[PDB]
Amino acid sequence: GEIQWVKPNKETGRLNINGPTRTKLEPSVFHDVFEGNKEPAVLHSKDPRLEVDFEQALFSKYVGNTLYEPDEYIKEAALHYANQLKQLDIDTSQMSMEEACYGTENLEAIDLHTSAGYPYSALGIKKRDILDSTTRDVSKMKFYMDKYGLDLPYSTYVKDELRSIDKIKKGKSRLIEASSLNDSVYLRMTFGHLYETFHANPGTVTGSAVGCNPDTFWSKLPILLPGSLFAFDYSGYDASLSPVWFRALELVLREIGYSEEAVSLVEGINHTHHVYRNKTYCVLGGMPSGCSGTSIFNSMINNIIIRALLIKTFKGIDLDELNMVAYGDDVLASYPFPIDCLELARTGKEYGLTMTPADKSPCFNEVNWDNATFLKRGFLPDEQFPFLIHPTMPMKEIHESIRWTKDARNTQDHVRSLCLLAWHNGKQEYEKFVSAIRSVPVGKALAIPNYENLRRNWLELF
RNA sequence: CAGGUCUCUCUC
RNA sequence: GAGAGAGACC
Ligand SMILES: [Zn+2]
Repeated sequence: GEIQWVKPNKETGRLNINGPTRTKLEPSVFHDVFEGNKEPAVLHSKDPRLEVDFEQALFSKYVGNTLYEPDEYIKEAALHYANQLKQLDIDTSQMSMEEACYGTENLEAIDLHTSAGYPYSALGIKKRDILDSTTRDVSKMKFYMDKYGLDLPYSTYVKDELRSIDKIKKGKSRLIEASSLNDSVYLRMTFGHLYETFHANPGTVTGSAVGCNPDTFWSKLPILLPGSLFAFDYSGYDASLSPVWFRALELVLREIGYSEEAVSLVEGINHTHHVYRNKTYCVLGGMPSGCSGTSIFNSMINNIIIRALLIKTFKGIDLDELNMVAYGDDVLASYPFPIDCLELARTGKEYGLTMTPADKSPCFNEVNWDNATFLKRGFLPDEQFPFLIHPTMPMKEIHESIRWTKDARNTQDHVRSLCLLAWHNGKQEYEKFVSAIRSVPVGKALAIPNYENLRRNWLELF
């Protein structure tokens, strides 16, 4: 992805868009009970903690574009995936606006505590002023659909979150590109059924993990991905996507029966306009971080990518022997013979993709179930029932989260969440965590899940 | 101060 | 089943 141009808002007649500049995050009552290296991300250009120009680092992610049109490997890759999707019988028909706004069994309603985006978030209009969960009123939506229309600018803010320190000195905070409610609604109308199917079907048919439940999904992965594992990390996946991958996506959506009107919407996320503060810019390539279908579209593109890489990198690759699961840029995959990702990464490079060894390994080693991660969690066979697989969030990550809070009113829920994550690491580790929590006054005030009960509840999920 | 998923907590 | 919160992940 590449920034094409940057004009003042005056020249473009776009409204200014300013986000918060002070972090909501404060050290929690556990900040000095647990070790951690992470601090709230740099939000503002005159942060004492900085060591580079802020805005420079912000948009460094857009590393450029290599390919703009699918070659033969990508075309063949697109087709193999779309064929695999055909057995899902995705409803290519347009979802109703009442449904697209207020949700279904398999697609959550549009979030209403959240910004309506351009231009409403500059005209003091909330989504609570356009939508009513209780009415399912869609009439006022229709109206604004027509006033402001489609293909509105995204609204660029900086993400409020913990970051490792190098990323704080080096200023590489992340960006939130807020879609307009208009585009969200229309995108949900166009692909809502696709969202539904994907959510209802995490696994190796969609090749997506969106909608999985890691407590239970983790036991199926060694069966869904038989054979030899491979894995790797991207840098700036979303931003690094060149327009070819959206061309590629278009092929898949077409092959599974989408009308050319529908397919025509992909160009609208490949080529986007963004307002950040007092300026307007253009991005060609790159997945807009906050458009409808980000996770699903990134997951599909990843499925196109992994196939293209294999058959352009190796001889006699049988794509049918490929199993993979993706959640955005995160991938786990298997093949009947080992795959050397050093070679995939070299091919990746030609495609504008920067692929590094899995989990910040210095070099591409072998990936096995004993060191694989997916969604940050490991794989750990239960000691009693070796076929039940524990997802293992690393305690290190769990301690990074507990040392901060955005509202200490909600400490209870926060610590309870972390325990649901921590117990999988085993009894010993968990009781170490709990008693560290208890080691502090409000820690003795919290209701903490019993390890035995967590386990018992887990076993009963099966 | 985006898009989502999952899980939990609270209430009718 | 519906409203209200939170947390993690992508
Ligand atoms: Zn443009």
